[PDB]
Amino acid sequence: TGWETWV
Amino acid sequence: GSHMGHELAKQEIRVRVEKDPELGFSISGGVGGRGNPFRPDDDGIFVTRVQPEGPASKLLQPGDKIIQANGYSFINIEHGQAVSLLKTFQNTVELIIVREVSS
Repeated sequence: TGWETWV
Repeated sequence: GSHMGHELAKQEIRVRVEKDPELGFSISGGVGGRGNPFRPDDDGIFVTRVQPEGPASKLLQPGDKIIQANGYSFINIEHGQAVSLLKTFQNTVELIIVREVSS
């Protein structure tokens, strides 16, 4: 799916 | 009835996250982005989880909503805009968070 983004 | 303050309710606190080498947390949601799996009617930005228990360990908690960042508002904005802003920031990153209240 993908959604979380590590900044 | 009125605005809350010295009691259990929606508070407004700030946090200082210094990048070294990075922030240490991921963001989700956004208006038109990948989407957030926390709120159905709210498409804001949320800190899904944390990896390194150091920078944003005692500052930010998992499932918190980001209202403002370094002066830039994060409401009604697109995800790509939020991520781009957080990445460009210098070392010390000051953010504002809030804890909802609904019984």
